[PDB]
Amino acid sequence: SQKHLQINQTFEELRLVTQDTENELKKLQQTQEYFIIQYQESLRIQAQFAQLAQLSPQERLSRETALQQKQVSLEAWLQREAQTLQQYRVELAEKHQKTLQLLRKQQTIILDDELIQWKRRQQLAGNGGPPEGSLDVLQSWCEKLAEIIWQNRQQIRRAEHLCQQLPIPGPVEEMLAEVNATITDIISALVTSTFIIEKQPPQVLKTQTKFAATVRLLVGGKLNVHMNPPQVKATIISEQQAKSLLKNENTRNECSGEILNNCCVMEYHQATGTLSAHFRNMSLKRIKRASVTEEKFTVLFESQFSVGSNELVFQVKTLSLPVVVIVHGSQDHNATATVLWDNAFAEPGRVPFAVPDKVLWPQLCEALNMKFKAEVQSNRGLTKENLVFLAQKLFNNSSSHLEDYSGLSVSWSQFNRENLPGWNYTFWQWFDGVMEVLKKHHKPHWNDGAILGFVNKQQAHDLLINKPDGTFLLRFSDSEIGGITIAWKFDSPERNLWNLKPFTTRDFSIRSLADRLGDLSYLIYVFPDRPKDEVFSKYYTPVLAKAVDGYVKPQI
Repeated sequence: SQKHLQINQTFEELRLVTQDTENELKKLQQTQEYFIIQYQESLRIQAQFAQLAQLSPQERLSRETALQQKQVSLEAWLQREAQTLQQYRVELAEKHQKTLQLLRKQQTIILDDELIQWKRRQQLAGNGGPPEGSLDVLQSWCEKLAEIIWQNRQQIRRAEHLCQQLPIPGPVEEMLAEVNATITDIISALVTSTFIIEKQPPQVLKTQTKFAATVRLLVGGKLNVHMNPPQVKATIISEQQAKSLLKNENTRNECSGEILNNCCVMEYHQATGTLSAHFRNMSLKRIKRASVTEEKFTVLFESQFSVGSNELVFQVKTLSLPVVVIVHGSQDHNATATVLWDNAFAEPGRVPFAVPDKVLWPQLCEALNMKFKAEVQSNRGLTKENLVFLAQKLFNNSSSHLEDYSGLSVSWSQFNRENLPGWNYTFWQWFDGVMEVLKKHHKPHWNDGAILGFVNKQQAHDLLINKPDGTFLLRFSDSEIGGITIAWKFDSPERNLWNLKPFTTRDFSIRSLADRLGDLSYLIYVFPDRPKDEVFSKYYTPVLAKAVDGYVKPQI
């Protein structure tokens, strides 16, 4: 990538300029150390002048004349060397300022762009999107960031020790203070921003259920944090508790529940360079409340460690993605809508768990399609026709062009609070019910194209009207949540177009969809013309004989 080629090129130039100032600070220390030896030679002349002055002025003229000439020329050398020493100091501080300003630009490319890109990619992965990918390139860049910032911090601290050994008043003191303020900002932003969650806890979290999380410190190895790995503490915080924690109005260490097995020491893995805390056996013992399915929480991960020096301790805190705590698993369906809306429509740099009330229809389409393919585990997602059917259902409109629904808005209540115009359910309750019946039993049938699904009673009437007798299609029931209805054509004296009574998961548990279809002889061709046995025969149950009937070896 061109962006990735630029980041690596900038690290190579930051590596060079850190060595340029390293070689200059060694020269500066040598110039100062040599200057100090010559200043003591200046003191030796005065000691020799007083030792000669006590004696008579006979042969004293010869010795005290050459000494005067020596003293005068040494004092001129010292006066020019002091200017050189000040010049080198200003030039070193100028180079340090130049490398730290380039460093700030590189730190902002990786921490405010590339890391945000990854965190967002991980947030959508909670909704069924593409995997966020490994933290390997981000760790190899943060290690280089820690390597360069620490080298420059050590160089400026050696430079200050030279200044305290031989102080020269001037602009250097303000430059050194300005450079010191810059490295503490770069060190805090790097440290506080690289304590991240690699593996998020389940966003629909049930009480008394084991769960896992993984927290990584990207600058672990390169800042000697792994010398004595810190203890990380998982604590469940509410939405209001997270607003105050981030707006510094935390006051006391607040919490809204108990997490069993919440203390974990970080583990350094050699031949990877990763410092991570794997919480594998966490469990939510209790939860504090004040609907349940709309109530958001977060897993707060706190740690405290000293970087390099003993007197440089950071208190890191990272918030997990919003978590909805359910108590009976029946609430899993309504909680999923809160998580889906949050993951999909969260704005960057937001106040804890602030989502938009209204969203545009194509935005909701992207989220629904993403979740759908992930639940039914199929590459066959929602086609342009499937999306039009959902818009027709949601907005109560008869338009068959997706472009017409582009500028329409869907509020959160229109999605999962208000029931559909003439129904006892919400749009999400219907869509999620379709995903629930497809995922529970019909994952292969959906992938095979056997279930048309997103077609209404009148649309299916007009698809089959002029087809041969026995043509049928599987459709989603409008009256029964999570129901599949067969629509078939068969010329008869009363009606020619029919709709069979819907089946739900309970029915499918007693007899599979294929077994049910195989019994009905008036179902001959699956729409538009594929013979029934070609589509479903692989799924028919072979009648196995029993041992109680008297069969020693398995028989069909």
